[PDB]
Amino acid sequence: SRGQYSDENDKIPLTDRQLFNTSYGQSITKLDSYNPDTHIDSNSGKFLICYKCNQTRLGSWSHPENSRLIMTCDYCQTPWHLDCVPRASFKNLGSKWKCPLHSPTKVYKKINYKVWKKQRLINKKNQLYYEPLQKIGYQNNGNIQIIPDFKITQIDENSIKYDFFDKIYKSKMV
Amino acid sequence: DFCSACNQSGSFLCCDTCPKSFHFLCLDPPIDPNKGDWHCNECKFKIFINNSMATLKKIESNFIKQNNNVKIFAKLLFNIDSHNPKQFQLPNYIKTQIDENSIKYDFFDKIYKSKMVQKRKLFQFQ
Amino acid sequence: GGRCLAFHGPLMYEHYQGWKSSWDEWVGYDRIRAYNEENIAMKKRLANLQIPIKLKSVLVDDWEYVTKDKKICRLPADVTVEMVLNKYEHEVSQELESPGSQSQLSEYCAGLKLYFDKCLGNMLLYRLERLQYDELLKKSSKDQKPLVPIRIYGAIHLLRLISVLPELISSTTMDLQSCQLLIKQTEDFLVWLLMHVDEY
Repeated sequence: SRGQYSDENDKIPLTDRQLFNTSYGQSITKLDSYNPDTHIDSNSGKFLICYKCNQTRLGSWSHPENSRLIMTCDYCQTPWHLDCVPRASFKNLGSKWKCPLHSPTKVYKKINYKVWKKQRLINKKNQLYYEPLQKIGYQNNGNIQIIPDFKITQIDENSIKYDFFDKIYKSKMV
Repeated sequence: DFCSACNQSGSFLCCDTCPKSFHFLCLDPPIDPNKGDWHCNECKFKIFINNSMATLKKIESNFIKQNNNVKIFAKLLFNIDSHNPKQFQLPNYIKTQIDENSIKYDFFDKIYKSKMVQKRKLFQFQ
Repeated sequence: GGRCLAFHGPLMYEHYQGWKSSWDEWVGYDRIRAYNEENIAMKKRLANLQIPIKLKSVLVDDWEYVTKDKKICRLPADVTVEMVLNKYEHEVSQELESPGSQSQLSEYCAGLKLYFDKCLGNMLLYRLERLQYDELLKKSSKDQKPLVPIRIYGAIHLLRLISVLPELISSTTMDLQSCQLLIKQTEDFLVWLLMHVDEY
């Protein structure tokens, strides 16, 4: 709005309808009142199964305390309970709620240190250049994608498993 | 006249498309002359790809979906006909389904050989 | 994600955009973008590298020797590369290779076999050696069987083959660390053949 950086990490701002005059029970919060609509997705009408514990934990209206809060991931739409991952409430204002299962933007490997703030993706023009040649010992330092200048490779599950086993078979001696 | 694949003169041999001089007793393709027509491999890929079809599109891009047991060098296998052969020389300085099962079996065998080399190293360490 | 991702001509996809609901189709065929078919054909035409110096004497000795003898006089040669390639998985892979996967040796051996299966006719062919290969293909065509060179060719030309691969390695668009790994296992090969002088 004022000219700040806004990638896909940051969530869109909520409108005034969902934030001020969103009735009382709703109050832009599912921690209050029974909210069974958060456990049902409108895409298929099925039940949102959490990743850690395989229960939706909707509960019952006679026992509202047995209900467990769930949330939808903003990238892969993966359901997650609020008690499994350490988190108190929902994520509505600020960045998009990134579940702790994707690639982090910045990691730390103390040995001074390396940051590796990702590559934040390149559009589908000629700048995006692909070259799958080698599967073992590429040392491509990440920024990969899975298939069935900024150099990227068409890596698969087999190559990842091969270099993982190679590295932990060289590293188990130390 | 001459021979680009022989570095000599020899006899004279001509081609209908892209006429070049080569040895009559030694054909440019690996097929032995011991014919009705002769077509060179550079003449072949030219009349096949280099004329008007799939110039921008890489033919070798989808060549990996059916080829097995070679991964390190694959770009040089595509242009095996784009370069004419030559005689011996030396510089003076020196003077996927079945494929999925196949790679799964290869990884299984490599895991077992890793177990054997682990046994070998803990035997030789002690 | 993004703002332009469509298998057909893009219409700021994030279904045929800008059209009614009675035009959708979700059948499966080949997909090509082509930048909206060159922007509907410009709007209907505007509205109409070398080996190390360790054992380099072998090619010096064999360069003069192949002028009149060609290192072989028996067509059913008793020396085959199959056993010496099989012995790599039992002798050097179990000792020199770091504990893990032996893919970098076995897969390379299979690729070398595949390259040797069709490398004839284009390279490593002296003139009388070309005549010998011609007579081998002539005598092998009497039973309409494919020419398999694993039983009629020796391993002496394998050294010359690993001598002549690196300049055609860089002839194509290739990353440099792949060539570094290539020269690394070439160094491993010459390390293995440094003391095994009888077979070569």
